[PDB]
Amino acid sequence: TQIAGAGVLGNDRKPDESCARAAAAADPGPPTRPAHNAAGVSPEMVQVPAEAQRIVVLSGDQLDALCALGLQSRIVAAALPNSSSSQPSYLGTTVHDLPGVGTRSAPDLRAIAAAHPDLILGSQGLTPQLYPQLAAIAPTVFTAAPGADWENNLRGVGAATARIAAVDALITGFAEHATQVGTKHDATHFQASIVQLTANTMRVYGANNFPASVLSAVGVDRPPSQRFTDKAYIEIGTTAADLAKSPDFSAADADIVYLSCASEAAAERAAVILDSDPWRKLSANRDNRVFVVNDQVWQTGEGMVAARGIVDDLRWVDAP
Repeated sequence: TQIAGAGVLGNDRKPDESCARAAAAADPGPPTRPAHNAAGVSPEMVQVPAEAQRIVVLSGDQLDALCALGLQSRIVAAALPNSSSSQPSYLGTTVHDLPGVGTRSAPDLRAIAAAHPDLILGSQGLTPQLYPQLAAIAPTVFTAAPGADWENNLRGVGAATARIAAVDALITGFAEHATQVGTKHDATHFQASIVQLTANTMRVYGANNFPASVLSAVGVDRPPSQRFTDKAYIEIGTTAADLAKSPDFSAADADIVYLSCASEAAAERAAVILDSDPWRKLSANRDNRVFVVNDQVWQTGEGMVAARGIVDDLRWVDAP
C-alpha cells in the first residue's frame, strides 16, 4: 500500500503476536513486594501483590509493558485514549477488547472501584492529582510521563508486578537488538525525520520524545531541524487555506522520513499534504524516501512492543 507515492511500512506486522506467549515468572519471594513510585509521588513505597489478577491500567505504555510480560489476561480494565472510543489495536485482540474506566486524562473512579482491582497502574505525568484516591481503592503505582523515559517506566511496571528480573532481561535484549540493527544498517550515517499528521497540522518531532529515544538506541541520526529538546514537536498548519500560503516544510526533510497519522481524519488528508507543493520540495520526497508508519507503534503506545515495531521500520534507513 501507499499514500501519494509514499510506501506503507508495517503491514506485515501481526498484532496478535505482540504479547509474550506466557506470563513472565515473578522474581522469587513472598506474596507481596515493595514497589517504588515515580518522583514526586507520596508515599514513595507501595506494597503490591506478587501475582495481581485484576489490574486497572491507566497509561498506554503500561498496557504495552503488561503485554511484553505476558500479563494481558490479568487486566480488568484500561483507561481509553483521550481522543478515541477504541482501545489500541497494535497489542492484539485481548487489549483491543478491554473495557474502559474513563479516559487517560479523566479516569472514572467509580468505574475503577466497581472493577475491584488488586493493582492500579497510572502515570504521574497524566493524572498527577489522582494518586491518593486511587491508592484508597487498591495498591497503586505511578510511573513517570510516557515518552522518552519509556525504559524507566517499564522498570516501574516490572517492580509493580514483581517482575524485576523479567523486565531487566527484556531491556538487555532490546538494547542488544537495537545495537545489532544499527550496526548492520550503519544507522549513524543516515538522518531520519519523524513526522505526525493531525487532522489540520503537521507535527515535526525533535530529540525529546518516545520515537526519538528509540532511534537513539539504534543510532539513527536526525537532521539539524530535529535536535531540539524543549518540547516533543513543532507544529505547522496544513489546512487547505494554510497550504495556499506556501509554508516552508523544510524542517521535515531528512535522508528518510517516517510519517504517521494521528487519526483517520488525519489519514483522509495525508495524500493532499504529500502531494502539495511544499511537501514536494523536500529532498526525501523527490527521492521516494518518505514512508507511512503506524501511529500506535511510533507515537501513542510508548512501550517495549511499540519500540520493537519502530526498530523493524528502521531497517529501511540504508535501503537503495
